Amino acid sequence: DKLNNLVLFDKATYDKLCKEVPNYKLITPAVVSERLKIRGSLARAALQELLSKGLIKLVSKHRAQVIYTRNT
Amino acid sequence: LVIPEKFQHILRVLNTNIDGRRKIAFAITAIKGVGRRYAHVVLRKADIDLTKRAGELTEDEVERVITIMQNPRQYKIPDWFLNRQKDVKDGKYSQVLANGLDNKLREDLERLKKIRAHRGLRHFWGLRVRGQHTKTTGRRGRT
Amino acid sequence: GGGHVAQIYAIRQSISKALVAYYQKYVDEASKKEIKDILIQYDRTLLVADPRRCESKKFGGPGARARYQKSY
Amino acid sequence: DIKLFGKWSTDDVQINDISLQDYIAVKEKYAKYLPHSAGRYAAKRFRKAQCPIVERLTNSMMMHGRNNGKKLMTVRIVKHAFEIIHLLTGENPLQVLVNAIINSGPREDSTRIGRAGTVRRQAVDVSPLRRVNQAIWLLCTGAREAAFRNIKTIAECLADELINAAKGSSNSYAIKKKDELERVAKSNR
Amino acid sequence: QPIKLARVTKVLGRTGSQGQCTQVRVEFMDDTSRSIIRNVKGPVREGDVLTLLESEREARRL
RNA sequence: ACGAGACUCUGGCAUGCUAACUAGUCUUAGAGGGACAAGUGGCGUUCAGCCACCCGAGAUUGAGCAAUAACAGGUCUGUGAUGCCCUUAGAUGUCCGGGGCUGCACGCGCGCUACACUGACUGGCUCAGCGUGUGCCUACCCUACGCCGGCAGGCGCGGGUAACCCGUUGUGAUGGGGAUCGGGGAUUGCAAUUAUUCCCCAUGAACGAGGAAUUCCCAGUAAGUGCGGGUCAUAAGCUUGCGUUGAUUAAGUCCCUGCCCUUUGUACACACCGCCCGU
Repeated sequence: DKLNNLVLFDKATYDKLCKEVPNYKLITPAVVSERLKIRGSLARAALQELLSKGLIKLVSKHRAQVIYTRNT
Repeated sequence: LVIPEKFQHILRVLNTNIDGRRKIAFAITAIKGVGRRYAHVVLRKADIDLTKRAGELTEDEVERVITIMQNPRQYKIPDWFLNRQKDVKDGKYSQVLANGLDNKLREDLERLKKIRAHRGLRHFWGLRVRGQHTKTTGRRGRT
Repeated sequence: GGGHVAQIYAIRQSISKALVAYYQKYVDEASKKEIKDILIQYDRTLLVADPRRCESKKFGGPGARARYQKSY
Repeated sequence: DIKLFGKWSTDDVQINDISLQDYIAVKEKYAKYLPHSAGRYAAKRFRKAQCPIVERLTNSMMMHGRNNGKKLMTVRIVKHAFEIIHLLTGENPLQVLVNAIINSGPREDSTRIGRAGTVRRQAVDVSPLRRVNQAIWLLCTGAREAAFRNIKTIAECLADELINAAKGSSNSYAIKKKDELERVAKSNR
Repeated sequence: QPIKLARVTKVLGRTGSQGQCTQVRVEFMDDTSRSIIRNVKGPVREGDVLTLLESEREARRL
């Protein structure tokens, strides 16, 4: 009974869902997976891409809960 | 980590008719000869990693593994990864396909039925061919 | 040693005991009392090992206490 | 430099009263930097009660026959997402920490009557420790049923565990079940 | 329904067709100190402290 | 005066001791020490003793042995241990020999088995067994490299009378635990199928706490696991032990079953599965 969520990468729809996560109080992949009802691995890839942008730093790796933070 | 592929709601591999509900690439039970350690060996021999995103995985990998399964004997790869080996009527491992057909050939009971043997009717009634004890344990097989 | 509870916590007993002996021998005893009191007042399990050990399989039963099912 | 853990400290958290330490008691050797103190809690009665509240909450979740008592699970869970939330919060979890469970707690339970009859139960209370810990055990069952056949999993409810842990107000679910049973049994007072 | 802190003086024992309830006796601390009795479930140690959230619950004896 | 305790064995403990060219006093095993309700509180003609708490490795700590009379309980199929009533030559001696009982509409009794980021592989850091092992018999003992498909291994190859060798033995039927059953070289046991012998293809089985009646169990319990002996051809699915993982519940009562240090009733004494009355 999995839900149907728009995962299509488009010109318009793609750049509206990549800028909704930081608009919440408690923002973590587990919280987004229980609340917004999308795989936590998508949030993991999102914060990995945020790391690739060079605005945060990795600390540890885990198949469930990753650790990327900032100190500035 | 962005792919230009589109989400496909119709995808067909081997002309089966099954529901698409869970994830892919290890729910391939509908595909009979790909998976587990053989597929892992082939993929590691193909030099591909897990850098991309999961969930949205296409069928190029399974097609390549099937194609390399088409002609496995040339490279002297250990040929203990195929279902029916050293079978009657062919000393070479011939290919077949389609659903509703592997299950029948998993039990080649025609010749043993012909020879008027007890093992044919051991297989036929769905009962125990090697002799699993069934009088206090082993009541499953029909439930 | 195999076993985290075994070799770990053995490392802490070892550091505490070696430090205590070294301080007792090389400098004095009052400083030893202060530092050892601090360390073994952090926790007690340093100097005490668990006495629990697997007990003998007993009579007419699969284990040390369980018994084969009795039929009437 | 007698600060508890690496981020709290005992020199300022005071209640100016020496009788309300039935839930948080950090003044002696019993304080733990990590609850993995090993040991047994069934050798003799009142020794399960003499467990620290933190260790009882983290261990008592051991149930089924496959995760039974494997302390590595409890310690890994209490380390994971704890290391994360401490830096990602910045503020104090103290509010919810305290104000859901540690006075969600009920105030009575029920016991058997006479020599026969299983249609009602006479209302008694306990000194709040046993009642609170029975509520905690049912809350462990509730966290299971919120993970067991559900969405929110184990080792990601550290907010809920801190809620179950700290001190003094009412927001729970299994505890309001306990309070419904409270009222049912108290209908005999 | 006042929360009153009382001290345990004597613990009686268990009651039930198989044993399911425990009797104790408690003396108040600041309510014109006197002694009453009450039943209770679960571990209640030697000379521990009870919280009488209500000052009327009496347990029938025998 | 027996029985109970004491007593023997058994685990638990040394900034101690008697010493080893297989460990470096950790392993092995000592003429020995250590706990005793001992110290302190609280209950106890303030007695015997009970609870609690520091301290302590350990604070009702596994088992063994275990009172007359007993029972027509089992054993004469363990025994030139045993008194003779008494059949048959198809001696209940022998000889890789020969049907079964490995049936499945079950008549019953022990047995084989865990629900998901816990269950299972990446093989990416030094693990434990308690114990067994080869000529009075006797011909059968435990085991390390090569032919190499992917390892026990079809043949050589050495060590071990053993601390010396084996051996430091994403929200639930999907990927997750197997319903019959087939190939690879098979350990060499005449026969195994009328019981000895490996894992890989993922072919899909009520795939997430169970008629009446229910047996066992209170801490290294139970349960999950494997491993070694007895049986023996490394024959176990049995049993007897051993470790590894490991603890939710109760530190109670006499309600069910049963027991015991009392009084009481009896027409029972073959003793309540008794006795006994009525056409």
